[PDB]
Amino acid sequence: HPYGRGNDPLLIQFGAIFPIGTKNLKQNPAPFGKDTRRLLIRRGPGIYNQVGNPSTRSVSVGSLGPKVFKSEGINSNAQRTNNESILQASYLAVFGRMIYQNERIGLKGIDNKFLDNNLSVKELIRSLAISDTFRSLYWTPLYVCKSIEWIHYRLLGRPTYGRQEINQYFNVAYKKGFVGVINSIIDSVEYNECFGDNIVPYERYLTANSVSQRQLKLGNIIKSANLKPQNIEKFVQLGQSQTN
Amino acid sequence: MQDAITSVINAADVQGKYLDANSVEKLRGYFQTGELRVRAAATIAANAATIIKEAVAKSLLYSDITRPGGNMYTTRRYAACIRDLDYYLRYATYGMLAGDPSILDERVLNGLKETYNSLGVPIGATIQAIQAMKEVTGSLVGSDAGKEMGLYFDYICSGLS
Amino acid sequence: MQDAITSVINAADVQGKYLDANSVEKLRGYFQTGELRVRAAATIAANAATIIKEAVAKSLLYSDITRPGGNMYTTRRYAACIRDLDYYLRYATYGMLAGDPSILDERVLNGLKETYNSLGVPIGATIQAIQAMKEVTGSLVGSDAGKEMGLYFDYICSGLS
Amino acid sequence: MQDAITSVINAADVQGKYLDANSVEKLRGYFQTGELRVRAAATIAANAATIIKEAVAKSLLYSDITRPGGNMYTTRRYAACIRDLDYYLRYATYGMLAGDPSILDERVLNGLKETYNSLGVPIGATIQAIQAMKEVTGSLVGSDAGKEMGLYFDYICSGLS
Amino acid sequence: SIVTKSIVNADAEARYLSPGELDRIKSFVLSGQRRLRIAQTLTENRERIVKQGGQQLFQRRPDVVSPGGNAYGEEMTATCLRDLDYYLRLVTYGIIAGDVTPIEEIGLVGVKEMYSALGTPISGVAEGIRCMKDVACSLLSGEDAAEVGFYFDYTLAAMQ
Amino acid sequence: SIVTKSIVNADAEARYLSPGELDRIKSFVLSGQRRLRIAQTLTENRERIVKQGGQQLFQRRPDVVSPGGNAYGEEMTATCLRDLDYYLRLVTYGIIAGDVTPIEEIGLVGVKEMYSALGTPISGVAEGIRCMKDVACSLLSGEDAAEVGFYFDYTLAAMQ
Amino acid sequence: SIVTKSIVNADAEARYLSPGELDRIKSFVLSGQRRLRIAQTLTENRERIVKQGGQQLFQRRPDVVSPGGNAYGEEMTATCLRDLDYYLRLVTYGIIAGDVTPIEEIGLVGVKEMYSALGTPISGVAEGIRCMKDVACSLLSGEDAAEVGFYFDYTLAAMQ
Amino acid sequence: MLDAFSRVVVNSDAKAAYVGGSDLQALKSFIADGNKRLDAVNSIVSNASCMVSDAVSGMICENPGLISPGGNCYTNRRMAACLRDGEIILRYVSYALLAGDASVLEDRCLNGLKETYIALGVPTNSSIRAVSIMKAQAVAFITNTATERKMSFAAGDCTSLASEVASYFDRVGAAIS
Amino acid sequence: MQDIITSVINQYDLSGRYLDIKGINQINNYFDTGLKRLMIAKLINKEATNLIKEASELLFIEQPELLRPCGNAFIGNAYTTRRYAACIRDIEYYLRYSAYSIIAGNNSILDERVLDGLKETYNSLLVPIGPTIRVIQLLKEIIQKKFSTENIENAIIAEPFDYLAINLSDKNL
Ligand SMILES: C=CC1=C(C)[C@@H](Cc2[nH]c(/C=C3N=C(/C=C4\NC(=O)[C@H](C)[C@H]4CC)C(C)=C\3CCC(=O)O)c(CCC(=O)O)c2C)NC1=O
Ligand SMILES: C=CC1=C(C)[C@@H](Cc2[nH]c(/C=C3N=C(/C=C4\NC(=O)[C@H](C)[C@H]4CC)C(C)=C\3CCC(=O)O)c(CCC(=O)O)c2C)NC1=O
Ligand SMILES: C=CC1=C(C)[C@@H](Cc2[nH]c(/C=C3N=C(/C=C4\NC(=O)[C@H](C)[C@H]4CC)C(C)=C\3CCC(=O)O)c(CCC(=O)O)c2C)NC1=O
Ligand SMILES: CCC1=C(C)/C(=C/C2=NC(=C\c3[nH]c(/C=C4\NC(=O)[C@H](C)[C@H]4CC)c(C)c3CCC(=O)O)/C(CCC(=O)O)=C2C)NC1=O
Ligand SMILES: CCC1=C(C)/C(=C/C2=NC(=C\c3[nH]c(/C=C4\NC(=O)[C@H](C)[C@H]4CC)c(C)c3CCC(=O)O)/C(CCC(=O)O)=C2C)NC1=O
Ligand SMILES: CCC1=C(C)/C(=C/C2=NC(=C\c3[nH]c(/C=C4\NC(=O)[C@H](C)[C@H]4CC)c(C)c3CCC(=O)O)/C(CCC(=O)O)=C2C)NC1=O
Ligand SMILES: CCC1=C(C)/C(=C/C2=NC(=C\c3[nH]c(/C=C4\NC(=O)[C@H](C)[C@H]4CC)c(C)c3CCC(=O)O)/C(CCC(=O)O)=C2C)NC1=O
Ligand SMILES: CCC1=C(C)/C(=C/C2=NC(=C\c3[nH]c(/C=C4\NC(=O)[C@H](C)[C@H]4CC)c(C)c3CCC(=O)O)/C(CCC(=O)O)=C2C)NC1=O
Repeated sequence: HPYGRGNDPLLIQFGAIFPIGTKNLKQNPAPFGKDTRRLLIRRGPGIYNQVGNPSTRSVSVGSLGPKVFKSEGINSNAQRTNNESILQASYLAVFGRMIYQNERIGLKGIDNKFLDNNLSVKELIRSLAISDTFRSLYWTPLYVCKSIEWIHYRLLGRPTYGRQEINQYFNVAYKKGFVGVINSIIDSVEYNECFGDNIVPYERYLTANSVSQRQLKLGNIIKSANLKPQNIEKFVQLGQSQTN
Repeated sequence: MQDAITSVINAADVQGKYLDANSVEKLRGYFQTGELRVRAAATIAANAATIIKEAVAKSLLYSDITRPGGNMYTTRRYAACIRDLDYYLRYATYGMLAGDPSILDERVLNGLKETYNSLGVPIGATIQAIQAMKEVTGSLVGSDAGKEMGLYFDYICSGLS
Repeated sequence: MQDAITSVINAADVQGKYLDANSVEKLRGYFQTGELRVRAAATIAANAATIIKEAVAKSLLYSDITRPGGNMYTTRRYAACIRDLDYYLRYATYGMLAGDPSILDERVLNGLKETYNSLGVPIGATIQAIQAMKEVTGSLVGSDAGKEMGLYFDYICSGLS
Repeated sequence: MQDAITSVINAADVQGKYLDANSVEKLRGYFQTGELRVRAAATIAANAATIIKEAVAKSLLYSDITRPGGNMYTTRRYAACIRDLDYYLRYATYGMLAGDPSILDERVLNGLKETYNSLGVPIGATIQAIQAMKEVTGSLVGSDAGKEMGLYFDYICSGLS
Repeated sequence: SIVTKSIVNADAEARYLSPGELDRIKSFVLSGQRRLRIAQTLTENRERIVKQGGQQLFQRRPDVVSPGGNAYGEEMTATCLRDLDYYLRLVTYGIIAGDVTPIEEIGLVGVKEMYSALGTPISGVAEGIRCMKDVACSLLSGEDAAEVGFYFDYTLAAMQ
Repeated sequence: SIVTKSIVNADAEARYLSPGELDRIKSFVLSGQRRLRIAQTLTENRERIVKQGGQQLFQRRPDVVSPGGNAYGEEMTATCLRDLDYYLRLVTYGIIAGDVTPIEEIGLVGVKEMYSALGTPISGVAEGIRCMKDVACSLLSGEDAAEVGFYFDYTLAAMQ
Repeated sequence: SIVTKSIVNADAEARYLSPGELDRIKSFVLSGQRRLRIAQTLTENRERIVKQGGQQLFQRRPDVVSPGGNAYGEEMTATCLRDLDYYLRLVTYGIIAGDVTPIEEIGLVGVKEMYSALGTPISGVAEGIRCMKDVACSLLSGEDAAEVGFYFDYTLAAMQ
Repeated sequence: MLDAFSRVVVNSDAKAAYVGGSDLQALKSFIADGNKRLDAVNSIVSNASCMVSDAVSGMICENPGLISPGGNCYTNRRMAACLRDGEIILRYVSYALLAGDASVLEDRCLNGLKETYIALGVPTNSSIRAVSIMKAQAVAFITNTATERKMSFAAGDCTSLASEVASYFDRVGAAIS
Repeated sequence: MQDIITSVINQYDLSGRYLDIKGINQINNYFDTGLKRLMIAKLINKEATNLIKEASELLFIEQPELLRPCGNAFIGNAYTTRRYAACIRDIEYYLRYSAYSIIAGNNSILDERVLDGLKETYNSLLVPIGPTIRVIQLLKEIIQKKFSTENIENAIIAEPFDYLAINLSDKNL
């Protein structure tokens, strides 16, 4: 991160985990200029990276990325048969997990209106993100710039690029507050080009530490079988007789 | 994620090779045990709540970690830990169906020790709860499926330790 | 990013100074070579695809890295690496027009070695492909513009090594 | 550092308890495998140089990392990396004798990823060299001791990734 | 793989596999044996398939081997036959996986970029794949040839 | 700088500079000499420009130097003339850069916040800048004064 | 060479070089540097120029490489590409000399007699030169390509 | 004929009132969602010729008695009349989709179509099915479900307009039944 | 540190190739200015005290607030004799290290032994960074007044001080 090394969260399913801090003391500030762009790694094939193919927003990764949930309603009568299930997916996009039952009763008004086909996916994601449950979990307990970085990662599938993008959202929090930041992200151009009013947000970009963590692992990195191509000995071919 | 079939195909494709006799050996091995795997996965989906309840009851239900001042003392923490155990059981079932623990590496173990260390969650008690869950699960699914499931349970415990 | 003019103005402004004779010296130096820089940038924009094609053909096209087991074996990896080479050429052209490699530091080299190390991309082969691209580019733009472009090519290679 | 005996005694002492039947179970388990552990440690001390040589030869000896531009190109870097592999083997042997990976946490893994990232050492190649060393070591010490040693080899690889 | 894709599509929704997905996995593991048989037949007749496909391609597209064409000369023709062998191998992988994930993840993602950077006409590769499809389906039964051409058709569609 | 802005606008799209952008860079480097001459003239006549602009401001806005006004007293008047000198220097920077990037990045971003925190009326600063614009354009030719006031007008628009 | 031709044309008249001829020699020695740069670019991209010109020729004139054509077979095609390389080298000579004296004294005087004695169609050579001209002008700037095609056009006119 | 804007007026004028905020936000969204409707109708005009051939040949592919000698789509003259009628129905459904209201579909197309069929001997059963295949094609083309051809668009949800055309098609079906 | 020859040789070792005519021309460029670089070094060693006295006087004439009380902001300026001596010591530091850099033909000694960590030290001590660069380019002008018409020596002198000024600066633009 342009700020200290402790401003990078762990990219896990449901998070808000910042391991660097008072208890760890593993802290590395570095001089990052105002103009600077982080090298992000696309969750999918390299070439759909959006930095040299800005036109590849809206375009599917395929089996190399996460699954994308869309409320299509394409039946020969155009009925929606996944209302129950797009709603479950949004809770994971916003919260990462299923909130407790006593927590969810305050959000039943939002959920009932979506299951009746009266809310878009974008307005559902907005209603969950500006709630008292999301605020008490990810706004109030956190450093203001750590919270912006985490929230920016849940709604847009990537961390921020640099200081220009972070002093920007940081100024909206200075004047407007928690709701000003959630609205300015969702109403961005990157949101509406990637998700529209139809698609649940999914993970799009990662960091070197995140990829190094997922890959570079035993069970994921092949036990040297690309090399080690086993072939027949020549002295064994010279003494072989017929096959059948 | 990659299952046994995906792993064999990848090992063959990373050398420009066609699937030879050893690949056929591994593929037949997976295809013979697939039906047992489906049976075990169904049975585990049937009894997840009871498995978690019994593992918690035998492992940490009456210990001191649940008393005032314990890790899982308040109701928030109790609910959070039972949700964690549900995660572990579901992902072990996925790994058993796939015949490959790569999903555990990608979706579970990546950054888990660091999260638990930042939160203060005791790792030894978690590993012991997973071990108790392994007992009940092998119990319920029988010997062969229990060994299959215990493979991935021990994989999670080794990745956590 | 800051070009030669921005750097001179910054050096003068960081001391509360007016632009004196040395600043005029540097500014005249940049203004004299600007037209050659524009010519070279136009010619490079004209022939980017052929430059990348010829550099790849002379550097790593028939080596073992393109065979099974190599980094850029599959079609995904081949396309990704040619896109990387296009990035390097475009940013070297930006740096040559600006007369200042700060854009390379801010937009290219920042965290590139770490990304390549996490992915497993061989650094030596990348540096050699950039060196081959330097040959073709200097070839196409002539001696003076080729030295100018090679300055930033070597800057990228040093930042990558 | 704490071995299996120290860990059992600590778990019993942190509760004001005397060593009960479960502690006796674990202690007997360690005492039964101690002699195999000593045999394996002796055999590994006998053949450390050959193990490292064979692992390097099978893992990264002819790859592009040893060529110009690679990390371990110069003689300084080659010597430094073989010294690193010697460290890993010696500490894995310590952990196998102790029956507890806490020495690896205290003396090896603490701040290792950060040092490698600051130096630019590729982590994937290191993990693959450790995996190749695991093969040779299990080969030389037989199945049971090889599984014991591979436990701590995989512990180091997980702590490094 | 069908199992892998079912698992990811169920994983995104945070649910176990429904009985439909399990039904389909069951049907797949039951058909795995004839899948391996078909992969056998296609695998071990590779020389004739590549040769006869190369012929039909060179008779349908004489420009690629004409003087100066991309595959002009001994080495370039050998390289083109190498590419056809690559794609036949990928088709066998896809047949055993039960889905085009192996074919698409290896050899289809970014194929246009690669072949444009190499100077090769992608339509010639599509013609070669179609010729290999006819040659390979000639050696199978009716239902087997139908199921095997199912993947050649996907490879052709992705390679337009 | 025009070169910098062209480079970033081409960088976002992942393309080289088109011939239009190169044409414009060429035209800029060709006019750099008269740009330096105009910057010379404005630079080395700074004392008269600041003095006569301060007069026109204080005659147009007597309240700011009236008893109690923001620039009331010797020190406050000196500080206001200091600010006018700051903005004249920034205008010379912008003239040599060929674009308002130097003026806007230094002295325009967040100027309202600063002057509100200081208690200074921003309209008075705008009046001072307009007076300095008239004084400075009086010393230039027709086309030179037109091109030089081009930046004073931008500074006034940003300072509304 | 321009200097040589000016000297001979002044020598026949038994006079020194007038100020016009000296003016033109001066302008030539002043442009010699970009002449060398252009010769560089054309010189060291010879392989692509000859290859792509040979392609455009063989696609425009399939008869010369058809069965029995003058350039029919491996050796004859190699010899034709050799001739194209000869003419590209002569064009570089002419570019550095500033005049078509090198091109015309080597390769143009008596070219019809030679190619008629060899049995080669001169129109095919003209087509090859035109194709090489397009390929080579594609790699230059506007004014540079204009000045470079200036010599290809002369070589084509002499080779009608 | 009417459109979506006129039908609230035919109602607002019946109550002798003006057009306040109450009965407007529905129309306000309609104008705001005008882009998706124009993206919606164009996908049917692009594939209108393939839709009738896939519909009418599928009708015979499920019913071979229409071309038995004596059948309704038997001879060469009657096949042209049926292929004409299918495209007329598709044209009026596209009118109603562009209008946002089924007024133009009722009076100019469906008002007197039942009587003309019964008197002509046109089999309603086979005619009713001919519209439902076109409905299945239209809901696939509107929600980009066409498995044979895909189009380019901005991403999002289009069920609203897709459901508007599904309700129009069996409105056609109910009138000729 | 690395001189110009060492850095060229390191650039060629990075790709594992022998020296060609381009790098040899680069080395010849240094070998042909080496003697006048040594002349500049000897001049600097002959006039160091006077050059720094002149630079300090010219700095304090136009920044008179550097000699007055810090203001409540506990700024480290040249207020008392202690701070004054420390500042003159720093000026001698800058002169010495840019003389080294002129002799080496390179700026790597500068960023390894001067620039790395400089701004952290000055920020912790609250030392002014604007006037600090001001005095550096004052020193540059004073040195350049000895070799004026010989333009090549002018650029050779301008190199190190201008590197220091552009690297101690912040990037407002
Ligand atoms: C404005 C709206 C409008 C329409 C809907 C049509 C309705 C319509 N169809 C037909 C006439 C016809 N319509 C059919 C159609 C069919 N027989 C079947 O079993 C199929 C269900 C169906 C084909 C898909 C046939 C076959 C005739 C001709 C009858 C005959 O000559 O045998 C006629 C008589 C005129 C003629 O002979 O062409 C009319 C008015 N015309 C209109 O102007
Ligand atoms: C001989 C037997 C025979 C058949 C059974 C039918 C086959 C057929 N195809 C479709 C179904 C369809 N037909 C089309 C039409 C087209 N698809 C395109 O992309 C093109 C643009 C256009 C024709 C060129 C479409 C879009 C569908 C919907 C499903 C799909 O996307 O393919 C349906 C409708 C399904 C239903 O009844 O609900 C039927 C019955 N045709 C026959 O001939
Ligand atoms: C005559 C020319 C002409 C058109 C065809 C439309 C073309 C068109 N459609 C959309 C824009 C859009 N079009 C769609 C529609 C769809 N997206 C899908 O995923 C489905 C395939 C389909 C559902 C029917 C959506 C969802 C948007 C973006 C959201 C919106 O516009 O409200 C836009 C972008 C402007 C905007 O945001 O409104 C334009 C120009 N407009 C025109 O001027
Ligand atoms: C603007 C500066 C910048 C660069 C350069 C950059 C590189 C970059 N290269 C990548 C991958 C890659 N890069 C390569 C490159 C190579 N393989 C080789 O063998 C060659 C030596 C080399 C090409 C010369 C390959 C093969 C991948 C794919 C890795 C994979 O799919 O696993 C990825 C992962 C993203 C993705 O493709 O999904 C990034 C982010 N990002 C940036 O922001
Ligand atoms: C809620 C707790 C909290 C704080 C305090 C906070 C500070 C913070 N201060 C910033 C910048 C800054 N902060 C200052 C402050 C100062 N300069 C000085 O000389 C003074 C000593 C000091 C004021 C007393 C300046 C000048 C910048 C701008 C840095 C720059 O533009 O490069 C930035 C960069 C964001 C941006 O402006 O784009 C953050 C995030 N963030 C937080 O979440
Ligand atoms: C899919 C893989 C995966 C896992 C496993 C995961 C765990 C995870 N466990 C958490 C908390 C927790 N986890 C526990 C668990 C335990 N307490 C004990 O004493 C036991 C030993 C143990 C249960 C066996 C508790 C009590 C908390 C709450 C911490 C707190 O409220 O401070 C949190 C903090 C989020 C929150 O609850 O707000 C995460 C993200 N995340 C993941 O993505
Ligand atoms: C597994 C997926 C996969 C594919 C497909 C692949 C293709 C691939 N094709 C190549 C070349 C080539 N491919 C062709 C092919 C053709 N010429 C024609 O006219 C025809 C249209 C076509 C044959 C059907 C030719 C001529 C070359 C050599 C081009 C050159 O060197 O100039 C090369 C460079 C040299 C090499 O083979 O290593 C690669 C990497 N790599 C992959 O990993
Ligand atoms: C409180 C202890 C203390 C003292 C006294 C002190 C003095 C001091 N006197 C200075 C200069 C000076 N001081 C003087 C003069 C004089 N000085 C005298 O004590 C005489 C009354 C007089 C000579 C008759 C002059 C003329 C300069 C200018 C320096 C020069 O250009 O040589 C300077 C250099 C900066 C400046 O010009 O202000 C300091 C730091 N610093 C301290 O920390």
